[PDB]
Amino acid sequence: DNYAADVQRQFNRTAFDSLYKICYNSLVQKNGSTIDFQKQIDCHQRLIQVFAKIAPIVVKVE
Amino acid sequence: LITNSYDIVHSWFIPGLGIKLDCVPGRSTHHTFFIDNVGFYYGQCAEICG
Amino acid sequence: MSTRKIFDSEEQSFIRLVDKFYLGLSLTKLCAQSCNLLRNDISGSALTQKEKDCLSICYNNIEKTQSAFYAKVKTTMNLPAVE
Amino acid sequence: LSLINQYKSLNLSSSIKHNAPFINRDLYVFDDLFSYNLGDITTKKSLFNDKNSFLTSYSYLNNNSWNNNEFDLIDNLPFTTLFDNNDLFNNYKSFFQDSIFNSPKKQLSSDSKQLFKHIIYRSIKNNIIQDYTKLVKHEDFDEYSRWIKRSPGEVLPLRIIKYPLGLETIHNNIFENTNNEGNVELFRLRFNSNSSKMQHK
Amino acid sequence: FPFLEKMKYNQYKEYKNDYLFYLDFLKKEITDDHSFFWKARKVIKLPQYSVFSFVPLKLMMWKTMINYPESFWYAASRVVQSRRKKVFVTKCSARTLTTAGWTFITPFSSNIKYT
Amino acid sequence: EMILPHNNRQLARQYFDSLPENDINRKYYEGLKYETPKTFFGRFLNQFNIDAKLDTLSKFYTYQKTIRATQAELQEDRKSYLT
Amino acid sequence: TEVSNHNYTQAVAYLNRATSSCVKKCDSLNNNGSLSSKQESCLKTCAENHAIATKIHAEYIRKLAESKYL
Amino acid sequence: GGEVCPPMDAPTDSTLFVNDTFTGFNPDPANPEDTEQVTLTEITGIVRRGEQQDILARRRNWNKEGIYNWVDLDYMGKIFRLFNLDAINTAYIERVVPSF
Amino acid sequence: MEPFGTDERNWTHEEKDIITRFLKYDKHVNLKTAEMVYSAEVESAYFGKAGALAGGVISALFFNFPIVRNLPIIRRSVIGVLPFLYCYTWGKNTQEELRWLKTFAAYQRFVVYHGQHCKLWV
Amino acid sequence: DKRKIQHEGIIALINYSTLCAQKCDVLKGHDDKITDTEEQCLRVCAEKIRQTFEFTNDIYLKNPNLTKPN
Amino acid sequence: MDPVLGDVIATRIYKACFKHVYGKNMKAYSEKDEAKFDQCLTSYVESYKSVTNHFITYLGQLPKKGLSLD
Amino acid sequence: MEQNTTQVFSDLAYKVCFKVINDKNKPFVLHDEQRLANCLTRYVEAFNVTSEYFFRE
Amino acid sequence: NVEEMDTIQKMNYEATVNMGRQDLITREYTFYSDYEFIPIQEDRKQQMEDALNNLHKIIHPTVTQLKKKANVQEIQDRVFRKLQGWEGELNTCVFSAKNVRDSNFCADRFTNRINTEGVEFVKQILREY
Amino acid sequence: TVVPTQTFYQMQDYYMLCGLRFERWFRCDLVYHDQRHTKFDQVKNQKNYKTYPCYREYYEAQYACQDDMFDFLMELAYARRAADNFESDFASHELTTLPTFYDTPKAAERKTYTY
Amino acid sequence: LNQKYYTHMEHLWTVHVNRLNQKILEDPLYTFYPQELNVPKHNIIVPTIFRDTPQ
Ligand code: HEA
Ligand SMILES: [Cu+2]
Ligand SMILES: [Cu+2]
Repeated sequence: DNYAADVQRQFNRTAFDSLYKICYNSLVQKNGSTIDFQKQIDCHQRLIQVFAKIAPIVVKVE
Repeated sequence: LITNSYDIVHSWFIPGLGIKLDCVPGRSTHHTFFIDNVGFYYGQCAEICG
Repeated sequence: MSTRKIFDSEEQSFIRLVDKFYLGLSLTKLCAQSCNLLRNDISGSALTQKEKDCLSICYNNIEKTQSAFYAKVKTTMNLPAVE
Repeated sequence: LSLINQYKSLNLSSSIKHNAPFINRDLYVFDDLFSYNLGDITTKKSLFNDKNSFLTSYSYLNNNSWNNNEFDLIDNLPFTTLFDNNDLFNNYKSFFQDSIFNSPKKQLSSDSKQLFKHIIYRSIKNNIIQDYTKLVKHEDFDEYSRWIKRSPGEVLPLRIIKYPLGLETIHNNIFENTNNEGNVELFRLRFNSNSSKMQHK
Repeated sequence: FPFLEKMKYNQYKEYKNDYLFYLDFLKKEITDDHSFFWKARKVIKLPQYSVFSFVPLKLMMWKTMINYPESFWYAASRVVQSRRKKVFVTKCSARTLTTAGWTFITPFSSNIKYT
Repeated sequence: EMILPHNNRQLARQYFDSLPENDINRKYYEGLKYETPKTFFGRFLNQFNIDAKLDTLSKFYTYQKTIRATQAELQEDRKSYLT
Repeated sequence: TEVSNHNYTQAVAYLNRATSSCVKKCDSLNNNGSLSSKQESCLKTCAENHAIATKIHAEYIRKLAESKYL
Repeated sequence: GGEVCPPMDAPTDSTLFVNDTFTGFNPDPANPEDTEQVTLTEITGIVRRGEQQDILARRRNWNKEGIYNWVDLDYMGKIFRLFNLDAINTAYIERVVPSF
Repeated sequence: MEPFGTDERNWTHEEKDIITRFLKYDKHVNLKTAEMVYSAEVESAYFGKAGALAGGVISALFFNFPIVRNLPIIRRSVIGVLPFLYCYTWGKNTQEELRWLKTFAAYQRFVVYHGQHCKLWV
Repeated sequence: DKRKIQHEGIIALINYSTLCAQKCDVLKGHDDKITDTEEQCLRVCAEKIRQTFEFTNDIYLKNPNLTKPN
Repeated sequence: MDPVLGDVIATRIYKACFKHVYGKNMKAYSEKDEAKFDQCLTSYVESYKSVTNHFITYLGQLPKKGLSLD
Repeated sequence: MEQNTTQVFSDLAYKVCFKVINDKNKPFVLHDEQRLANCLTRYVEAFNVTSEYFFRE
Repeated sequence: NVEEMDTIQKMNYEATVNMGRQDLITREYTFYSDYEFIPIQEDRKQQMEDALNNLHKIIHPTVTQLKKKANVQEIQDRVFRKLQGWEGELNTCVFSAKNVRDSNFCADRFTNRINTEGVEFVKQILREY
Repeated sequence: TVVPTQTFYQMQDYYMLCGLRFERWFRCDLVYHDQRHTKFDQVKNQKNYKTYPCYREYYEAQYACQDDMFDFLMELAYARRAADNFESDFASHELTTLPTFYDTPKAAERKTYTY
Repeated sequence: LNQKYYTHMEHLWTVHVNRLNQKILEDPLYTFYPQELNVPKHNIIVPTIFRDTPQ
C-alpha cells in the first residue's frame, strides 16, 4: 500500500502534537493550571506554519 | 598434643616413650609430652581401629 | 565505532528520513526561540515582517550548513566501512 | 465463576481514543499536512518517537542487533580507538562485563512486556492487561546447606553496640575505640543496608 | 546376583496396573526383556563370532533349572580355579562387618557406618 | 500501633468540623469538664446513656481498634443475652 | 565474553546523551577548540555523574520489571 | 505430532515479530531466544459443546479400561495435563475445513 | 505471636479460620509449610464425611431395634436421632481437630521461619 | 492502526505527565514520597491539560480550516 | 552498530553546533559561521572523547568480581 | 511499540532526574545516588497519578 | 601500584581487595520471603553519627579521667540502656515505615531525642559520677 | 590470657573451656565483625593495620578447641551471625539465679582496693 | 449489660472528654484506618553501587 502516505500521516501527526506540546510548555504558567486556550491555538498554528516552511529543507533523503 | 578422633576412639601408644594417648571423638585431650632424650621411636594403634 | 550492517537499505533510508525530520523539528523550535515567535504576549497566529525575515534567515543558515556539517562529521568520525 | 463479570472493558483502544492527552486522531489533513522527500517505502515504517530513544526502537526491531561478538571484534569507540589504550580497553571490557549493561533480548522482551502491563494498569486500569493465572510464590529454601544460610526474621535497621571494655591490656588503655574526633567511642551505631542481601560466610 | 535384580522388570510394573496404554508399552523393542546378556569375562579375539556366550555353563539348560528347587546360588560358588594367595589380597570388602570384642566399644559398636 | 503524623488523616477532626454549634463535645473541646456521677441515684440516671455514648464514640473513633473491639463485643453480648 | 550489537547501540545512545548533558552543563562549546582546565574537570565530573546515573536508571528499570514479575 | 495444515505466513511489519501483548505469540521465524521460538498457525472451525455421557445413547467410556464412548473434556484434560482445565471443560471446537 | 498463658483468651474459631487462610496464601509462607497445609486440608474432610455417613447408617439400624420399634413417635424419633448426632459430632470434631492441630504445627514452623518466638535462639 | 494510535496516545500522555510534573516540580531529593499537596497540584495541572486538549479538539473538529496543508 | 547511529550522532552534533552558533544570534551565514561550526565540531569531538574515557573508566572502576589477576 | 514506549519513558525519567539532581554538577555520593533513585521513583509515581487523573479522574 | 609490587606484595593486595569486596559477591543471592525494608538514608546515618560523636565527645572527659573500669562500664551501661530504648523506638518506626518521608521523620525524631533529652541524662550521670 | 584455663582446669578434656572461649570469641567478633576491613588489620593501607580486637580471643579459642569441634562451632556461629541474635537479646536466665555478694548494686563499691 | 457497658463507656467517655479538653483532634494511638486510607509501601529500592573502601 501507500507506505509513504502512512509514514507521512504518522510524521505529520507527530509534528502537530509536538508543536502543540511546545506551545503548551511555553504558554503554561503558575505550575500548570494557568494557560490560555486561544493563545495556545494561535501558537500551535504559527508553529505549524514554521514547521511546514522548515520541512523542505531538513526532512529529506541525503 | 591435642589428641582427637575423627571416626572412632583410636589409641596412639609409643612404647619407647611409654605413652598412650587415647584420641576419642569430641574429646580434645590436651596431653603434655616431655622427651628427656633425643631418639626415634615406633608404635602402633593401641585401640582396635577396624 | 564497531560498526556493521544491522539495518537494511530500506531501514537505513527510513531512519535517515526520521532523523532528518527530528533534526528539523528541533531546528524549528530553536528558530522560533531565536525569532521570538513563541512569546507569551502573542496577539495572533501570524508572524510579522520582522519575524518572517528572521525565519528566512534561519532557513538560509540551516540550508547553508546541513550537508557540509554532515560530511564534515562523517569525515571526522571516519567510520570504517562494514565488510 | 471468577469470570462472571471480571472483564467488561475489552477495546482498550476505544478507551485510548477517549482519555488520551492528545487531539483527535481522525484529522484527514494529517495525511497530507506537510511535504517531504519521502522516497521509496515498500514496507510499513513505524514512526519512532523521541529524539533520544527513536533509533533504539529500530535497534530492538532489527535481528542483527542480537549478534554476539568478542571484545576483539568491538575494538573501537564512536570517537576513540580502544586498541591503543589497553587501560581504556580494559575499562570498556569491565563495563561490558556487567549484566545490566549487557542484558539479553529475552530479558529485554520480558521487561518491555512488564512495563507495558504496568503502564496500562496504572493509566487505564482496564484489568485486561493483568495476568490471567494466579501465581503462588514459595521460597523453597533448603536449610540443609552449610554454605547458604537464610536470616530468620530480618536485621533490625539500626542497632547500638557497646565496644568491649578492658579487653586489651597492652598499654593499660582500657578505651579501645576512639573516633576520628579522638573522644573515647563508647557506643557505636550499626546500620543495615540491604534488606534482601545474604551474608558472606 | 544378576537373577536377583527385580528392578529389571520394574517397567512392566507400570503396565501391571495401568492398562490404558499397556499395548503401547508392548510396542517397544526388546533389549534385555526376559533376557540376561552377560559381559565377556575373557578376551577372545576370534572375528568369526560377532558375540560370545558369557552366560554361565551350569545355567545353560534352563530346562534343568525348571525342576531343581534351588536358587541361582549354585552357579556363583566354586566355578573358577583362580586363587591369589596374597596377604595383600582383599577377601571381605565389608570393613563394617566386625565385632567389638567382650566389651562392646562405643561408638564403634553402636553405628551402622562403623559396625 | 502508631500512625505517622505525615500519614495521619484527621478524620476525627473532620467529624469535629461537621458537628453542630451546641455540641457538648465542642464544649468539651472548649474545656467543659465531664464527670461520672458518683451519686447512687444519679449513677442510676447515668445507666441509660450507654447506647448514646457508644454511638458518639463510633462517630468519633470509627478507626480505633479498642472502640471497634468494644462495639463488636457489646453487640455480640447483647445478642447472646437477648437469646 | 561477548556482547550484542543491541547492547552496543544502547551504550552508544547513553554515551551520546551523557556527552550532550555534559556539554550543555559545562558550556564546553564556548571554547576555541581546546577545553579549559575547568572545562575538562567539569567534563570528567559530569561524565562520572552521568555514568552513575545511567547505571542507577538501568537498575531502577530492571527492578521495576522484576517487581512487576515478582 | 503430525501437521494437519500449513502454518500462517510471517507478518509484514517487523513490529509483529515479538510476543503478543495478550496472546504472547511471537511470529518471528528467527527468534533471538531460541527457547522462545514459536511457529504459530491459523485454524478455522465450528464450536461443538461438550457431549453428555448417556448409557441410553450407548455412551459409556471405560476410562480405566481405555474404552471411550463420550466426549469427556475433563478426562481429556486430565490425560493431557491441560492447564486451563475448567476452560477446556466449558466447551469445545470441532475442526472444520473449507470443504474437501 | 499469640499470647502464652492460661489467663490469655482461647483462640477463636474465626481467628483459626483467618490463620488458616493466611497460611494458605501468605507470600511469607514457605513451600514445606504450604505443602503440609494442603496435605492436612486434603485428608481432614474424609474423616468428617465418613463420620456423618456412619452416623446416618448406624442410626438407621437403631430405628428398627427390638425395643425401639414399638415406642411412641416422639420417643422413637429421639432414640433414632441419638446415634446420628453423636457420630456427626465425632466426625466434625475429628476433622476440625486434625485441621487445627496441623494448622498450629504449620504456624509454629512459620514462626520458626519468622523468628517471632521469644527464647527461640539457635 | 490501533497499535499506532495507542502508541501516539501513550507518547502524548507521557509528554503531558512530564510537562505537568516539571510544572508541578514533583521531584525532590529530600524524599520520594509524593505529598498530598503535590498530588493536588498535579491533579489541577492534569485537569487543565485535559480541558485544554478537549477545547482544542472541539475547535479543530468544528472547522478544518485551522489546520490546512502547509 | 550501524552507520545510521553515526548519522544520528552527526545530526545531534549539527543541532548542537547550530545552537552554539545561532542559538541566540540569528544572522546571515558566512565563513566566520563555518569556522565557528568547525571549532564547535572539534570541541564536541574532544568532549565526546573525554566523556567516553571517563564513563568507561568509572564503569570499569566499579567492582564487579573478586580481583583475580591470575 | 511497547519497547519503544518503555524506552521513551525511561529516557524522559533519566532526563528529568539528571536535570534535577545534576544541578550543581558536583561529584555524587551514596546519598546522591539515593536522591537520584528517589527522584526517579517520584517521577514514576507522578506519571502514574497524572495518567490516572487524565483517565477521567 | 599492583605492577609496582612483587609476587608476594601483589598477592597481599589481591587478598586485601577480595576480603574487602566480599559484600559485593554477597550482593548476588537474595531470599524472596524476607519482608523488604527501605534502607535508612545516608544523610540520616550521618546525622546519627554526628549525634553519637557529640555524645562521645561529652563522655571523653569523664571517661578519660575515670580510673575504674567498673565505673566506666556502669556509665556506659546506663547510657546504653537509655539510647537503646530510644533506638528501639526509632527502629520500630523504621521497620513499619512505608515511605522515605516516614524514614526521614523517624530519623529526625531519633536525632532530636539524642540531641535533647539524652544530653540532659548524660549531664546528670556525669554530675553524679 | 583472657579466658583463663583455670576456669575448668579440673577437667581433663577442655570441652566446657572450648565452649566458653568460643562464646566469648563469637561475642567479640560479632561486636567488631563489620569494621575489620575498614579499621583493623584487614585494611588496605598496610601502614594503618591495627590488630583485630579479637586476636587474642581467637588465638586462645583455637588453642583450647580442636579442629572438628572448631569447625562445628564455626558453623553454629555462622548461623548465629546470620540470625544477628546478640546474647543480650535473648537472655532471661539472670532472673532465676541465686543472689550473690558479687551482684551487689553498687558494684564499684564492692572492690576494696589497697596498696 | 448496663453495669458492664456503663463502666466501660464511662472510662471511654472520660477519655474522650480529656482528649477534647486538650483540643486533641487526633485519632487513638491504636486506630486502624481503612485500606483506601492506607499508604502503600514503595517496592523499588535499588542498592548502591559497590566501591572498594580506601581505608
Ligand atoms: C573364662 C574365660 C576365658 C577362658 C577360659 C579363656 C581361655 C584362653 N584364652 Fe582368652 N579371653 C577371654 C576369656 C577367656 N579366655 C576374654 C573375655 C577375652 C577378651 C575378649 C576381647 O578381647 O574382647 C579373651 C581374649 C583372648 C585373646 C585375645 C586375642 C587378641 O586379643 O589378640 C587370646 C589370644 O591369645 C586369648 C587366648 C586364650 C587361650 C589361648 C586360652 C586357653 O586357656 C584355652 C584353653 C581352654 C580352656 C581354658 C577351657 C577349658 C576346657 C574345658 C573343656 C574345661 C571343661 C572341663 C571340666 C569339666 C572342668 N584370649
Ligand atoms: Cu587405630
Ligand atoms: Cu587401631
